[PDB]
Amino acid sequence: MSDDKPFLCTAPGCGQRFTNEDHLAVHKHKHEMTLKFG
Repeated sequence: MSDDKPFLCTAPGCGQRFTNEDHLAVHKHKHEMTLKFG
């Protein structure tokens, strides 16, 4: 699109990129909530 808006994840070393914020959400959620599954 005209404004693809590259969603750059704010994570150390990882900093992945996605097409939507949806994928960034789940991606960041697990990074931040490292306590998940524990």
